[PDB]
Amino acid sequence: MNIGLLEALDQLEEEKGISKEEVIPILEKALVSAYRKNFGNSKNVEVVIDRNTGNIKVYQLLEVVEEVEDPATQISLEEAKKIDPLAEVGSIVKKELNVKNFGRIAAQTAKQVLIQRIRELEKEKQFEKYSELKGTVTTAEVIRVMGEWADIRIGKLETRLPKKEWIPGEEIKAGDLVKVYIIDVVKTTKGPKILVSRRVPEFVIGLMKLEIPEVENGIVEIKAIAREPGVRTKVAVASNDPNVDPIGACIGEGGSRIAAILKELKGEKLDVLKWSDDPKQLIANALAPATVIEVEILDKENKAARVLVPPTQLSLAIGKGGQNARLAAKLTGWKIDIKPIMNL
Repeated sequence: MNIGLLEALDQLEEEKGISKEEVIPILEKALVSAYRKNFGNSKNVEVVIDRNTGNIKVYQLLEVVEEVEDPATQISLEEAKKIDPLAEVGSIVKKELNVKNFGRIAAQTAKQVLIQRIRELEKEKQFEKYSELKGTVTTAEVIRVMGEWADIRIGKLETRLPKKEWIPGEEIKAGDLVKVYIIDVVKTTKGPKILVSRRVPEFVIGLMKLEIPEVENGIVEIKAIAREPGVRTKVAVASNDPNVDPIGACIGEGGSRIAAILKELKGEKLDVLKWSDDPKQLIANALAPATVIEVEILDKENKAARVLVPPTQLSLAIGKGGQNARLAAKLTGWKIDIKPIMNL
């Protein structure tokens, strides 16, 4: 490809919106560089791309002085006045330098520049797309794992998934494909950077949207959630469609859906329960497998209640380290106290 510089420039400013006035200058300076690292490094040269033809012009600069110390950089006022405009000591004087064999080189450095300009446009294009992924869950590939973070890959982009943000207790190794939640996408003065987490509660929601269509749809709504990453998540759902059972849509065909969810959560426990406008029933739904007999709303004001359960389900209702009641408490917003019936 000969010069053909104007060629691409016009095609680019129309194919990718990149202004040629932003490129010519960057290119002109790179050409001086190319001419130097290619031809001699003796002459102080300047390069100008003709805006009507794109033909590259190359001028040798010279200081018009009163001496002859360095012919290569200086010129008397008689050698100057002549060949060039009406100079004066301490002025500009550009001798054009007809010189072939540069056409080749110039083309290459032009290619480079155009590509670097494109990569920049592309970078601004990454931020556009990937911001649309904000608030969703997407699979990512773990490139490497270092102490406090793992470098993961999402599409053409790459970010860190800090260890502080992954499931407390989990292991992640290079080559792994882990799902992450996009908190936000930010424009960093070094490419767009996607903020991700597998610990945040929206992660569980994100997973549900994937494995469960009606949740992506809206046919099954997630009314409430409470998550203690690594240990347990309780999530309350409802169907905006009385034809679909919220729970059934979540458990899935032979339980393949919570199965996929649970696996992704490693050891984390997940409780899927029906939401209810009736606090007493909500609470009862939140105490998971324990069977509640009655909820005693001893404060319809400060949202506090007493729950009575069968003796043999007292510790089950409460849970290891009391995680069941605590999580049901966070999910409902009510303070709950569990008690065995008939026996103090």
